[PDB]
Amino acid sequence: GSSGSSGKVKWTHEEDEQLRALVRQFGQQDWKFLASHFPNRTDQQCQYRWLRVLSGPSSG
Repeated sequence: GSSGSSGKVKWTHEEDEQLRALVRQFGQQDWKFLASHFPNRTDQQCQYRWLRVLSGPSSG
């Protein structure tokens, strides 16, 4: 990030957990694929929500 703040699409302990596991599952490296798991979500939203939420020692 840099300037601005705004994140669309909602996320619950479900997706987060899913994506979280999905990451370790094979590797976050392949988001385009991970997003596949989520027909409602996408690589961007995923990666984003990750690099936005699922990113750091303390989830904020």
